[PDB]
Amino acid sequence: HVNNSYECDIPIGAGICASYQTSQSIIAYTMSLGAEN
Amino acid sequence: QCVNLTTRTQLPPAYTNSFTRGVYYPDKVFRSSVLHSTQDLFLPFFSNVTWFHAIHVSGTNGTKRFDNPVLPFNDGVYFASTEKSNIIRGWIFGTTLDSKTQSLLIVNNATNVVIKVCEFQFCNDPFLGVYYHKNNKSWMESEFRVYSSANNCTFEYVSQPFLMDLEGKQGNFKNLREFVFKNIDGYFKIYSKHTPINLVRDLPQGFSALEPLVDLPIGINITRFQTLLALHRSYLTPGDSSSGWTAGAAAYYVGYLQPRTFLLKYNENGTITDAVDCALDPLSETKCTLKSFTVEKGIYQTSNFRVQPTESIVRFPNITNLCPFGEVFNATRFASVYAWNRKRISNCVADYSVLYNSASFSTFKCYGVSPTKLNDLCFTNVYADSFVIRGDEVR
Amino acid sequence: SNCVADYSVLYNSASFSTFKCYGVSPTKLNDLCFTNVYADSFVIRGDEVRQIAPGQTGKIADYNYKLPDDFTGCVIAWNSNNLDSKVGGNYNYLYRLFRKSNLKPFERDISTEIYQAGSTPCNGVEGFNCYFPLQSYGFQPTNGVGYQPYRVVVLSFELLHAPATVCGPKKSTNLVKNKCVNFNFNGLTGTGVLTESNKKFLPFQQFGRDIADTTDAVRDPQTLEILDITPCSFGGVSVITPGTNTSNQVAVLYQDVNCWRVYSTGSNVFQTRAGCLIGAE
Amino acid sequence: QIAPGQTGKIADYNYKLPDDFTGCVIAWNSNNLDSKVGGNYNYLYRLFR
Amino acid sequence: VVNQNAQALNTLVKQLSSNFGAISSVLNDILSRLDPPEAEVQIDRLITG
Amino acid sequence: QVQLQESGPGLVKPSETLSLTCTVSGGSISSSSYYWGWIRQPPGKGLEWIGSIYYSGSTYYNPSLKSRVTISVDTSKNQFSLKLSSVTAADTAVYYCARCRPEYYFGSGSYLDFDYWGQGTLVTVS
Amino acid sequence: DIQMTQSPSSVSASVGDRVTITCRASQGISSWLAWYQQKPGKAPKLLIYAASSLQSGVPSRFSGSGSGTDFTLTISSLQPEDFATYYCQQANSFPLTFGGGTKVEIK
Ligand SMILES: *[C@@H]1O[C@H](CO)[C@@H](O[C@@H]2O[C@H](CO)[C@@H](O[C@@H]3O[C@H](CO[C@H]4O[C@H](CO)[C@@H](O)[C@H](O)[C@@H]4O)[C@@H](O[C@H]4O[C@H](CO)[C@@H](O)[C@H](O)[C@@H]4O)[C@H](O)[C@@H]3O)[C@H](O)[C@H]2NC(C)=O)[C@H](O)[C@H]1NC(C)=O
Ligand SMILES: *[C@@H]1O[C@H](CO)[C@@H](O[C@@H]2O[C@H](CO)[C@@H](O[C@@H]3O[C@H](CO[C@H]4O[C@H](CO)[C@@H](O)[C@H](O[C@H]5O[C@H](CO)[C@@H](O)[C@H](O)[C@@H]5O)[C@@H]4O)[C@@H](O)[C@H](O)[C@@H]3O)[C@H](O)[C@H]2NC(C)=O)[C@H](O)[C@H]1NC(C)=O
Ligand SMILES: *[C@@H]1O[C@H](CO)[C@@H](O[C@@H]2O[C@H](CO)[C@@H](O[C@@H]3O[C@H](CO[C@H]4O[C@H](CO)[C@@H](O)[C@H](O)[C@@H]4O)[C@@H](O)[C@H](O)[C@@H]3O)[C@H](O)[C@H]2NC(C)=O)[C@H](O)[C@H]1NC(C)=O
Ligand SMILES: *[C@@H]1O[C@H](CO)[C@@H](O[C@@H]2O[C@H](CO)[C@@H](O[C@@H]3O[C@H](CO[C@H]4O[C@H](CO)[C@@H](O)[C@H](O)[C@@H]4O)[C@@H](O)[C@H](O)[C@@H]3O)[C@H](O)[C@H]2NC(C)=O)[C@H](O)[C@H]1NC(C)=O
Ligand SMILES: *[C@@H]1O[C@H](CO)[C@@H](O[C@@H]2O[C@H](CO)[C@@H](O)[C@H](O)[C@H]2NC(C)=O)[C@H](O)[C@H]1NC(C)=O
Ligand SMILES: *[C@@H]1O[C@H](CO)[C@@H](O[C@@H]2O[C@H](CO)[C@@H](O)[C@H](O)[C@H]2NC(C)=O)[C@H](O)[C@H]1NC(C)=O
Ligand SMILES: *[C@@H]1O[C@H](CO)[C@@H](O)[C@H](O)[C@H]1NC(C)=O
Ligand SMILES: *[C@@H]1O[C@H](CO)[C@@H](O)[C@H](O)[C@H]1NC(C)=O
Ligand SMILES: *[C@@H]1O[C@H](CO)[C@@H](O)[C@H](O)[C@H]1NC(C)=O
Ligand SMILES: *[C@@H]1O[C@H](CO)[C@@H](O)[C@H](O)[C@H]1NC(C)=O
Repeated sequence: HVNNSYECDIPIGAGICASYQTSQSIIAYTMSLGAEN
Repeated sequence: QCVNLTTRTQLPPAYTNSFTRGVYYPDKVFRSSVLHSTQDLFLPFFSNVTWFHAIHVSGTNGTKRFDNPVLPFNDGVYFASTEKSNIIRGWIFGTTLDSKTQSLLIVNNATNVVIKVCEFQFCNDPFLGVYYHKNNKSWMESEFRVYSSANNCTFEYVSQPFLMDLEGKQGNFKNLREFVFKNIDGYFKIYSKHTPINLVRDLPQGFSALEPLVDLPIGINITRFQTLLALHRSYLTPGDSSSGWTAGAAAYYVGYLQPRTFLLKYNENGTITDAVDCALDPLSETKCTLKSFTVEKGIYQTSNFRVQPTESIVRFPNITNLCPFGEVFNATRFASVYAWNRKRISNCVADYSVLYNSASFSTFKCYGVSPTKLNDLCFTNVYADSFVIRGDEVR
Repeated sequence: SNCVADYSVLYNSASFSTFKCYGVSPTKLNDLCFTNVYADSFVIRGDEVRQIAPGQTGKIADYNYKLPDDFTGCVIAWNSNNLDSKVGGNYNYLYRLFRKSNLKPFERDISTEIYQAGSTPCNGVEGFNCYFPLQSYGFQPTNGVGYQPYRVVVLSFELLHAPATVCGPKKSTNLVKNKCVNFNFNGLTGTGVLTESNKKFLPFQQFGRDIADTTDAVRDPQTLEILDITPCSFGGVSVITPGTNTSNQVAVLYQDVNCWRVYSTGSNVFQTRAGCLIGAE
Repeated sequence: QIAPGQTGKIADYNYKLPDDFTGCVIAWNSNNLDSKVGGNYNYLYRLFR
Repeated sequence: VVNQNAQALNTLVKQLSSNFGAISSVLNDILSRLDPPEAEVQIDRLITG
Repeated sequence: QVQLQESGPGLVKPSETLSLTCTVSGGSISSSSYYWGWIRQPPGKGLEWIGSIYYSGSTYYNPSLKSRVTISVDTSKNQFSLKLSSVTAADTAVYYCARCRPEYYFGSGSYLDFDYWGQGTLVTVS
Repeated sequence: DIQMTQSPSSVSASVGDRVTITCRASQGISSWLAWYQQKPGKAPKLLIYAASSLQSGVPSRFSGSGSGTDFTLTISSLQPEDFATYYCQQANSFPLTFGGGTKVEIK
């Protein structure tokens, strides 16, 4: 679990997603609707 | 008769892990360029297998290791070895290893191979030996002392004579072999494969299937097994016992087989290239459910799970009073068909078990209930009705 | 194993008593080519033919012999009241009273031991509630016919467990390529066309298969030759009409034919991408 | 052996009864009317067909 | 769209190798091992499946 | 296995150098554990075994004409040779190569039967 | 030592026929024998190995009944290519020797 917010590539449920990034592992977070303006 | 040798040392047995080896054709059908799933006996990948030695060298810090103890058979056995010269002639398969039972045998004596499913009597450490400087020239021939008994028996065989090299060299191993033995119904099936190698130690990693070689109708009871070895001259003058003579440079491995579900890959010529154990890692499980070796990004569902209960509870009333069953059946008066004979049964623990073997009845048919499950089951408002009828009117 | 079989000897002049075949038609055994056949026999009571049967395991005579629920084979018994019967009473037959549990299908066990109803180790002492399990049969010809022993044999086939070895009396013929005809290879009955192949089999390989579990290649028993099997042509048919009011001429379209398996054709033939059409220019 | 669907005996090599059948079968004992002490031979049958 | 029609057709063929409670999954085997009057009991189970 | 290619001279006078050599491709020689030999056949007539050789020595020779028969194998290449410097007056024949069948089980050789032969050219005398 | 002899020579037939050859011995040699055929202009094959056993995809129909001292070979049909010389060779003792050789040619 991490604090940051990202986009959606692999849906899970109730606002959680998983992604592969870089060492290299699997992360879980909460999706971001978009940039604030 | 054989001799008893005591010159060895003590050394931990230790283990080792087996790579992706142990695949074989499970039937007689032909396929090409098709992925197919089969259910049969196999050897799981990445599993421990016992590791044995037979090596003698040096006299200052050397070791005399000589391994050939008894090992179980179970459902199947996986065997392999590496060597340079010709060692480990064959195997002995039995159940108690004495005269009173029948145990098969395979033997190589540098001229012929002998198979005789038969009865015998083996000693503690049967083996074979070789000699150097024969004094008769052409070198390297000797005798063997394995069995000290025999008996007329059902099946025997002998093969065409052949000529073999019996020198024995030193260096890196340049050979490897594999065998798989399984016993089903009343038949004995074997498989084999040969491959050159240039390794110094340890089993390599790779992939190679095996081909059926001989099947035999035997049908004996097989539970245990043992391995035969060889040895060079002692190069000394002891009493021919208490001496393991000289040990060569070879090793062998033993595994086991279990029921597993596999999927196989083929090719246009046939043959097998690789496979996947459905029950290995979570990732390999998803490969089985998609019939492919390549998967893409996504989420998939594979199976389910359950909690297994670990206790059983039975609750019954704690009354144990017996019941008047015999007095009803053993009556000397009975009644007639004019009035039905009605007698109730209640508040009494029954025992229908004796009404099966000790009843000594002629006809016994139960409708709506299994006759062997009356004791487990329970009922209520049970009655007792009887009447007198003709012998042929029972139907 | 490996013996040519006949069954007219067991059918025409059998003069047998009980003959029931389960899972197979008795008057068709010659055509079958099965493998792994066994012959088992014993001796049993006259009126005890009700015990040796699939699924019936509810008798004490079924606590010492079992028959699988899904069984293939036949049971044959005949009467024996003279040869194996003595008036004084034969004492050479021993039976077991009861066992701890029931035998598995086709399960065997030996030896005898004094049974103890409780936990007291009689071990031959034969204390209270201890009884020997061996049971003795006495045979009297004066008894009813169901009490003297009968001889019974049970057969157990094994279909598709091995290549056909035991085959009945049949006569070989010649092979013909093309022009699809009927065939029968070791009981693998089928209809289609046979032709030469180029698929390199294995010396332990005899059959073939496709992606859809369909037989594709067979090995000839006589000449160790491999072939290929495909079904000869078939398809639908359609009719073209301009309506009955205008005229009564029509035309016919064949779905998938190289129009020349067509039977009745004259002139005005034409092959299209869909199929072949006769009746238009 | 007089029953539809049971044609597996030589007893039906002289009389036939179709499996698709509707009707009734009746029989009775005959031990005196046509039974003779010496032994009659008026009952004729066939060995095979 | 193309993939979906592939899965639907393949499953239809795969159903042809199921016993459906009978003793065999080939029609020619049944017709060459059983008598007429006992065949209809096993065939009707394959048709209804 | 598309192998056993053979080469040699054409005409040799009585009592002068005779040299034959056989080259194998498609399986190497040192790696295998088999046996090798030659077979000779004069025009017409039958055929008679002449010798057998294993890698790293241990030759074998027919009792007749054994004296001046020698088999030599060099592992550097896949070849072996036989020498008859003094010739029998009637050695004119066609000379073949051979390989011995492998033992069915295990990895030994022999069975005293040959397969995978090769063409032999010819030898004349004088 | 051990010498083998062949009794027939120059046995002829046509396309549809059935011939038979026999090879004699002088010792035990129980069930160990070999056969060869030398198609003219080439080197011989092996075909039958030991006694009554084939080898490596031979066109079959070539069987030899086993025996103890003197053996036999039979065929059941002939072809416009089965035209060569046949030999018998033993595989029991070391000084291995071949037989004489029989000739077969169609007419
Ligand atoms: C590796 O092992 C194999 C087998 O274990 C060895 O092969 C065996 O070697 C011995 C040694 O010579 C040889 O014995 C000789 O056999 C003959 C023939 O006997 C056969 O025939 C008998 C029937 O007549 C039969 O009963 C017997 O079992 C044999 O099959 C003997 O000749 C006498 O035979 C009978 C007695 O059996 C007499 O009645 C008769 O009048 C003859 O006098 C010889 O006297 C030898 O005893 C075996 O034949 C041979 N095995 C086979 C199958 O041939 C092999 O030598 C060994 N190699 C090494 C390096 O150890
Ligand atoms: C192989 O290794 C063994 C390891 O000990 C060497 O020793 C032989 O061992 C076997 C069995 O272990 C013996 O065989 C029997 O020995 C009887 C001698 O009786 C005593 O020894 C028995 C074994 O220790 C022991 O069980 C017995 O107690 C009771 O049990 C017997 C069970 O059969 C029973 O019959 C006895 O009456 C007794 O009540 C005794 O303590 C002997 O009487 C038997 O006839 C049979 O031979 C060998 O005798 C042992 N031999 C020696 C020399 O010690 C064996 O030698 C090794 N073999 C070789 C070739 O080296
Ligand atoms: C081949 O030879 C083998 C060598 O003996 C035979 O193996 C034997 O098999 C039997 C049965 O499987 C084993 O018996 C054991 O018995 C104990 C005690 O259970 C007893 O009590 C229960 C309950 O009353 C009863 O049901 C049993 O039958 C016993 O009377 C069990 O706990 C064991 O699990 C096991 O059943 C022998 O121990 C075993 N021998 C050895 C040396 O281990 C084998 O049967 C032979 N045949 C075949 C086909 O393999
Ligand atoms: C599976 O079996 C295949 C054979 O069906 C193997 O493919 C080729 O096998 C040959 C040996 O038979 C190798 O050697 C080549 O042989 C060709 C012969 O030419 C003829 O065959 C080719 C086959 O494609 C055909 O295209 C030609 O028109 C001829 O009819 C020679 O010309 C080559 O020089 C070479 O000697 C091939 O190397 C081999 N591969 C190819 C691509 O041809 C195949 O190896 C086997 N194994 C596997 C895993 O497929
Ligand atoms: C093979 O055996 C070795 C040693 O027996 C195993 O290594 C350890 O085994 C113990 C079991 O006694 C485990 O508790 C340890 O966790 C193991 N160590 C490690 C690092 O895993 C080894 O796991 C075995 N391999 C198998 C069973 O596949
Ligand atoms: C090897 O050693 C000698 C040969 O140098 C032989 O031994 C004896 O040979 C003679 C026959 O000439 C006989 O006395 C016996 O057959 C042999 N043994 C004895 C004790 O004399 C023989 O060739 C070989 N020896 C053995 C024991 O096989
Ligand atoms: C992320 O969230 C956890 C949840 O309690 C919190 O403890 C942690 O301090 C957070 N990290 C950052 C960098 O905000
Ligand atoms: C039921 O009654 C019997 C009678 O003695 C007694 O032993 C037993 O303990 C009773 N059951 C319970 C659960 O107390
Ligand atoms: C009732 O009669 C049977 C018949 O022998 C006998 O076994 C049983 O012991 C009798 N019942 C009693 C209570 O004695
Ligand atoms: C149809 O028949 C012709 C002539 O017989 C042939 O050339 C052609 O290959 C066949 N098949 C098709 C699809 O045209």
